[PDB]
Amino acid sequence: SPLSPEDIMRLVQQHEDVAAAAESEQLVAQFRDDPQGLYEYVNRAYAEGPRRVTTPISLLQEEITGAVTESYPAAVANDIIGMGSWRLKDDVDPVIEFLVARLEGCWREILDTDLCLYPREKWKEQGWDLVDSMDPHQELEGFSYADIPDPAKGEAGYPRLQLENRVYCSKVFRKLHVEVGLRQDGLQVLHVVVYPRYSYDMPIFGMDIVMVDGRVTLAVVDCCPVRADLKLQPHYMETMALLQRTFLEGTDPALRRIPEWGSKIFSPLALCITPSGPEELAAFAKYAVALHRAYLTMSLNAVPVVAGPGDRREAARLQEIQDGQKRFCDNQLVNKKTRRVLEVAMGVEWTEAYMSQLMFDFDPKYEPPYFDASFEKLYTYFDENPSFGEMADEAMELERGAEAER
Amino acid sequence: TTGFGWDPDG
Amino acid sequence: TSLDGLPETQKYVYADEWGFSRVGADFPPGSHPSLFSQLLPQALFAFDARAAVAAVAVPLAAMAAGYGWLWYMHSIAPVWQQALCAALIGTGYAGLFKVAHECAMMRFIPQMPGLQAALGTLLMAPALYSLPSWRLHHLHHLLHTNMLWQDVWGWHPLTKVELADEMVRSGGSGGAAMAAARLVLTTPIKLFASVGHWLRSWDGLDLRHFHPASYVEVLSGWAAPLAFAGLVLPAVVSAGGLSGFVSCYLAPWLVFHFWLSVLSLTAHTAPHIPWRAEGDGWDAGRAAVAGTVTLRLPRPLEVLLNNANYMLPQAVAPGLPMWSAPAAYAVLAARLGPYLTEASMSLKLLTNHVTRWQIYDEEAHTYRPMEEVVDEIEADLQQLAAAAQQ
Ligand SMILES: CC(C)CCC[C@@H](C)[C@H]1CC[C@H]2[C@@H]3CC=C4C[C@@H](OC(=O)CCC(=O)O)CC[C@]4(C)[C@H]3CC[C@]12C
Repeated sequence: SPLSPEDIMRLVQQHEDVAAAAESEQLVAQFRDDPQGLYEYVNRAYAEGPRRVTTPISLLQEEITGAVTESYPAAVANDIIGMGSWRLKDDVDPVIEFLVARLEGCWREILDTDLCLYPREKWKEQGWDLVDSMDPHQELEGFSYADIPDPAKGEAGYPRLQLENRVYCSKVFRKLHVEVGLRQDGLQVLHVVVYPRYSYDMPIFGMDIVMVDGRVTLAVVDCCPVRADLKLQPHYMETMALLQRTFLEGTDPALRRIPEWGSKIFSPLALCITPSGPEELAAFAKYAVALHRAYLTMSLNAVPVVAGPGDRREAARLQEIQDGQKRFCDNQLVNKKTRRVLEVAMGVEWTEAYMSQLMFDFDPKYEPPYFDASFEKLYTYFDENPSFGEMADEAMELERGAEAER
Repeated sequence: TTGFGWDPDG
Repeated sequence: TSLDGLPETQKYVYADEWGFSRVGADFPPGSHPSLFSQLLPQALFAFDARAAVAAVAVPLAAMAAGYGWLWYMHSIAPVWQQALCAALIGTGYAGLFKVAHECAMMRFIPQMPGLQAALGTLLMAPALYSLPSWRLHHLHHLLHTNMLWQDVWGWHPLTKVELADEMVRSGGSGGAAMAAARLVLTTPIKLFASVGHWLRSWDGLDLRHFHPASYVEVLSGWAAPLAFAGLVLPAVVSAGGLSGFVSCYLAPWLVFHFWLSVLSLTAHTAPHIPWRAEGDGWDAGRAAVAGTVTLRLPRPLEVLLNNANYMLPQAVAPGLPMWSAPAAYAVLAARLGPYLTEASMSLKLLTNHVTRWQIYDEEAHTYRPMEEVVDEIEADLQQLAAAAQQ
């Protein structure tokens, strides 16, 4: 009838695994009901229309002269901005334009209470936010993309390569980095990578597009593990599979090949494709968009992994997080396609520095800070729910008792 | 009045 | 876990030497004292009116009978009749005070939170106790149960290195502090040490110890006690004179404080229970179930004090009502029998608490007599002085 010191440990395991399963189910429960809305949110926002702002000042202005003030949901807003003020637009392919606009709009709409910009002395003071191969020493103050014409064939500097980066920090994420590069021969790339902070146990997000004369030659998207076992959490795998069923249906499964450098980082559900026609490209685009949005909405509810003194389990977990992040970091710079693209034009002495400080830098002792601006949520709130100052109440009771005379 | 963009719905 | 796994024969002879009815088995780390709440049937958390009204009106009737008996012969009674009435009234008030301590943790009548908070405040008032400070201190106890340097709202034991530090800090055992410690932990006044706990409430009467969004509630909590000792305590004296005060108030007060102090002291002190500092081997479920004791009462006293000795059935289930505390224990022995610890009312147990178990040593991880400990740390002073002559 009584129990033994071994089944009570069985009981604690029962309870804790049940709780883990419960939270993992709660994560996916929201996506499960309608997955098509992970891509179709913009069209719905457009359908519902403009909203009429009703603050006391807005109503007063509207009743004095004539003016109606309108607002829009953040999805419609990030579709009017587009590839807004990138300096290298107008030479970027329309597919890369679509993808960059969507990704950065997601970052701006979902993480808008902690999204800082990465510390400027790391990347933006050296001048790595806009890089030209005809002006590596930056003596044209960063207008080389306009002052210098394109070299002709066989001339010194052919083929010309130019890069544009953007880097952000946040609460959960220690680096959200997007980068677009163009070469003169007709090659365009796009490289996105989202890194969580060392104290969190989440997988890294990554996306690459590489297209040649308007034809996508390589498109890879991966929510890549961080553990030594290379298996994600139940919600990550469940979401990737549900999304592949929703968007990649009717598509060649034998196309998601594993490259020689892939299985060392690839989650079993990672995608690597060389699209054939418009259908493959449209399906892949919708799928990558929905996957990125899901990854962010899942991070929205994350809790740090804290190692209390006396608990070694969490210390080992944090060590594992460090190993996985660094493994991915030095395993990505051996994607020597883009690295040789860079080193054939910019040299090697500049490339080592730029790559080791920005591209896939790893510094467990260094994660930047962030700026918590959630109090603004209060101000905006109290602009649609104002309270007036103890004298308007007498007057309003007067008005109510007066009009109700009828 | 034209799009000139690219969307996966043609 | 101090005298853990070894043949049960020596643990039984230890239990007979100490008056204990049992000594616990081995408990492994990594558990939560809320685990074993999954065992109890889903009817042990039930609500019913008759049991609660009995639990509140029976010790009330005891107190009322005692007062009526006294006021019948107000001051012409002899000494031991007075002692009998004082003991009876103090026991009735200990029962009413356990009802109070129930409604303080919100598990008496969760149907009416306001009425039950008012009841707890009203019933705590005559003993000069503030409901919210009591609730804070009791949760702070539950969280640090049997932890060293951390649970000061329980029976924090006095250790060895600190007593040597005070020995050097006073320049011998002849200062006021050492004499006070000796006289308080050696004579039966220890059985009333809960009085000191009552002086450690009113945390300097200082709101700087609390959370600002709670100020207006803490002050009202200090109001019902003060108001009492500002309104009723005069009236009594006015209508009874000094003696008439030492009779109808002070003696039931000392009775209730005796009951409180002995309940706690015997519930969480024993030689087979170590006091570890966390980081140096502490655990929640271990120091909860393994480092505890449950005491036995006669069923008259158990219906009077309102199950005042069952502290574990409501430490595994903080939301377990009061009329179900024995029944739940019936289940627990069915499951964790070997690890439980039990004891009974015996003047031998109290005498060993008074004379034998006085100072806690962390080396042997057990309690020792104070005169032997004091002579031996005087001997260690001789040792360090011998190392200091050169
Ligand atoms: C006189 C009797 C019959 C009626 C009830 C009186 C109580 C309400 C009094 C008597 C003893 C008082 C306590 C005596 C000592 C102190 C310490 C004192 O605070 C300090 O000394 C601050 C801390 C410090 O000095 O280190 C004031 C609060 C308190 C708990 C007092 C609170 C009010 C108490 C409990």
